[PDB]
Amino acid sequence: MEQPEPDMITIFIGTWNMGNAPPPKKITSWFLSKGQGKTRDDSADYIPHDIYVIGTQEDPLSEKEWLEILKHSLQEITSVTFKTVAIHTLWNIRIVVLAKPEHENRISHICTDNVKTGIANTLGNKGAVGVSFMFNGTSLGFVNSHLTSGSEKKLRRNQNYMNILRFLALGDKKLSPFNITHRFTHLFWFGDLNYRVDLPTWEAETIIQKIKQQQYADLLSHDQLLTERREQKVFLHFEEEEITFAPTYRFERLTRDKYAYTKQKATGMKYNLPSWCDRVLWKSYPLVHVVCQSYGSTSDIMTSDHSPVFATFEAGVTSQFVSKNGPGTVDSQGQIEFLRCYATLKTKSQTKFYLEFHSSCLESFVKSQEGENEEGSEGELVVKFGETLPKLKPIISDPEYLLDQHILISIKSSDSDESYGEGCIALRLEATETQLPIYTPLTHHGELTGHFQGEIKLQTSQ
Ligand SMILES: *C(=N)c1nnc(-c2ccccc2)s1
Repeated sequence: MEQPEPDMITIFIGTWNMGNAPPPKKITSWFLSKGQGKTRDDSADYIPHDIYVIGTQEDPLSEKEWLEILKHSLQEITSVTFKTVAIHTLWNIRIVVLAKPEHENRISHICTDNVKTGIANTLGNKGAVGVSFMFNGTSLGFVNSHLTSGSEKKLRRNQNYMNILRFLALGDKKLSPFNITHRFTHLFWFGDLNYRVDLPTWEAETIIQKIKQQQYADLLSHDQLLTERREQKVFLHFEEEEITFAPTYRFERLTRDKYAYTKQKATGMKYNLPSWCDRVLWKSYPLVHVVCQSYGSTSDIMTSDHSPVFATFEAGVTSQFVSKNGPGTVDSQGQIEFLRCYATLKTKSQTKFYLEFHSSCLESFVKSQEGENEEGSEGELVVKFGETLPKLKPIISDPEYLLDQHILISIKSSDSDESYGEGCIALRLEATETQLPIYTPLTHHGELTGHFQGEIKLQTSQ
């Protein structure tokens, strides 16, 4: 007898800047999503999440010490002894992934990496750690970043973000044109992102009184991460749940009754106005199920100048599909065709371009012919592929497999073979054997570089 394979799992994400102090004896409220914000229902307390991903910053513990605390905490809550999937530490920045023991044979292709962000001076305590793995047919990635501190350094934080997403090496290395923002079905990025509430320092007491009233609107309108995202300066194409918990920084230790904001020698004579430093964001491939179930902060863990943050997700997953044909051959009953396709690029360059199509549903990636460059009406380069793109041959034709897949697209220069833009198309279509519009934005280094649009026609065995 075998259990069915899951269609959905739940994932816990935690981020906590520990302020170089040991944790208190009990930290279960964190893993229970209890405290302020969007919290988890009490009736779920004994129900284990499938995967727990724990990001720390300013973590003073050894890996062994922290693992023991984490496993004990989850055992107490759930009566389950979790398996360690991965642990990786850079300086005092750490990521731990734990999973239910039933998932040990569902998890494979485990990767870890780190990125150090500074230059000389600025190099040596900020950066990121990450973990990726496959869960059956679904790729999962997780990034814990500790970005540059200081209210006046939002630009440096955005630069840290770009370095991390360029240089963190996770997932399938065959996806060579793609950075981490395209390599995973579900990507979770969290940490002490260190974006601040940008209000005058003389408004400190006003801010605290707003917090005490649980009136966050006029504060969130000045949150640097929200404003930079709105201006497409950082975290393009990521999501974040609405914030309904108090700022998680900077507290006096051993209570939560007081924000410590005034400039001190220990802060480099900087103010630390109350801010949402500690965040969880995500990006999933188009038309995959992902729902945030909790996003909040604990109220009873007081050893640090930050409060822990939790977020939980229901995430769609797929099985490791086997047919009589693929893997190991094509299924001639399946095809993917593209009509009337063109890329619009922001480049000022005039080279020829071709496409690469990458997907787990193909034996290997497919390179197209060169498109035909035209100039658009408002200055743009338009690369026309017409009806010229190849017919893609998936390994499996069953619609229960193929409609759950995605095609990554890179548009590459013929001259340099470098990608000018990356994007993703879902095969979760409204119809098969029917021409339907497709669209993706194209990015490079996580910044918008163009668009790809056209029509698709998918043939399955039904
Ligand atoms: C990370 N260290 C990895 N290197 N290759 C990986 C991979 C291969 C196939 C499918 C997914 C991931 S993971």
